[PDB]
Amino acid sequence: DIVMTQSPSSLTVTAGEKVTMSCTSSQSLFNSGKQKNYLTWYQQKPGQPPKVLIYWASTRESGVPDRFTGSGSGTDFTLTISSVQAEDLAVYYCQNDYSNPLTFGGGTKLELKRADAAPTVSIFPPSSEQLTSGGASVVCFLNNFYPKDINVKWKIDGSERQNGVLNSWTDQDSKDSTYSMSSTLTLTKDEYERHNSYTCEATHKTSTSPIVKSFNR
Amino acid sequence: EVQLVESGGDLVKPGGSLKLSCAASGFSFSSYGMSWVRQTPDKRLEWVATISNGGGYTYYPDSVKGRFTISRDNAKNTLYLQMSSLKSEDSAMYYCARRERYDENGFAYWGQGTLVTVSAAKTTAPSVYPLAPVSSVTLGCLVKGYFPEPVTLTWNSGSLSSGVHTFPAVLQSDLYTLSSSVTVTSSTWPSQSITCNVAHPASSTKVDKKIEPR
Repeated sequence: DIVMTQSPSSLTVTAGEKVTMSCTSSQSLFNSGKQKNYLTWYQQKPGQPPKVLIYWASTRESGVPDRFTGSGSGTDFTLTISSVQAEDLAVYYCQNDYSNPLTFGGGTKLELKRADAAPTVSIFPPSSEQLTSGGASVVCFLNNFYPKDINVKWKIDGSERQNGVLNSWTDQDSKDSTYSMSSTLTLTKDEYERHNSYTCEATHKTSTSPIVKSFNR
Repeated sequence: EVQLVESGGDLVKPGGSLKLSCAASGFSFSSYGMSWVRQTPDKRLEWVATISNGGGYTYYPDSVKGRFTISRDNAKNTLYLQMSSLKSEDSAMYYCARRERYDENGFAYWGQGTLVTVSAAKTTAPSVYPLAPVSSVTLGCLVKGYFPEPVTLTWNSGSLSSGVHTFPAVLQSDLYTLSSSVTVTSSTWPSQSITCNVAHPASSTKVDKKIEPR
């Protein structure tokens, strides 16, 4: 199978900057008879299907702004954006369209640079309605932070709990370029009832000291 | 407009079968090769099958060969993917796409996709829980233990969209959990009601959950 490897997996970009993304195939995609490389670039914006952007390595599809340029041949191809715009935030995929099996690279995701922002953390004890299912979820929202790297620990009565935690992260917010995260701690009603203090704490580079939100029953 | 529309996605047990279809309009269907491509839960793209414009030649990667069959009905402008021996690994959003002429090929004019969930878990309605806190306040809503995807969640029937975060569902013990937060100014809640509107089509469940103080 021709393996397609893209570089980098994700790239932080400032608007107005030139960005180059690479795509390497394990075998040449060049067809000598037809004097073309059969490499296609796709752009997938959030929530929508991928759209063909560039084919035969350097020919743009209709409607693609010409700030996008595809280059290369043989095994190394590059997609360049001369001055990246906010509307260009997407995942870009290259594809071997030369030999079956047709294969895709893993994608390069673009994220916009903004100033660091500390999370607003909110903690929520189990709703009474939930207590009836025999279960108890404690939820911590860590909202509107930047950079994306963040670590969340739950403590019950000062002791760390790793089990029963479910985290989910949003993609970069198109309104303010920030990230958000939800961390849910599920326990049985039984164990919830025998502890008094629930702590959600986060490490993020906006702080030397952990951001902590706690409630005591 | 050239347009492709996928249909047929559903929850199916492993080892089961499912036939997907793709309705093509706005171009001469028999002049083009067609493909199916799927996007797995971790967002990787995988080519699934290609068929020539006449239907004579079909190609498949080894993962699917022998289990999936692509066929087309050129008089009814319809492409099909018959899937059998389904595996958990085949869960994905499936898309059909046109192979372009003038030797451009590729995969183009992808539809919106149809969702296939291969799983042994049964359809389970969500339990929706209000998250109230004991300039602004953050309220939330926890939608726990549903299957399969999707659920729809809005705040105040869509009137509230700024200050909202809905986190992607994650699968815990073969059931999904999703949550959403909304941040409003303290003058808004609790005088004005904030309601979390959840819909889970597969269990035919609709809940408008008011976030009360007490």
